[PDB]
Amino acid sequence: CGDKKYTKEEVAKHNTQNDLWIIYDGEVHDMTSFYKEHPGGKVILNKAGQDATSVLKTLAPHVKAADVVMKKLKQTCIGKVK
Ligand code: HEM
Repeated sequence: CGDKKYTKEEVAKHNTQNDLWIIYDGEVHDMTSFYKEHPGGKVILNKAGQDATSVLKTLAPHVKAADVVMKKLKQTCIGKVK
């Protein structure tokens, strides 16, 4: 994830398909490039700029494809929440 720190407020500003961040386990992830390939479609924006930990750990599809979900998270961490 690195050393960059972000406040929840700043992360919230990245809530669009061309500027999409999400928080996972206190980590800030830039998912902008993933928008188009998200198997769930546009609904990924429902948590854009917000915490998606529970969703990513418990939603049926996310569990079935946990390998893909974690791989994508591990390619997108830009910092942590402070
Ligand atoms: C780490 C990357 C991902 C993020 C941040 C993400 C995020 C989300 C969010 C925020 C939602 C909407 C939740 C709600 O409103 O209740 C969602 C739905 C969904 N996601 Fe993902 N997702 C990711 C990866 C994946 C992968 C790899 C799959 C493939 C199996 C997937 C399949 C789905 C499906 C099937 C839905 C439901 C769509 C619907 O209800 O119409 N997601 N995802």
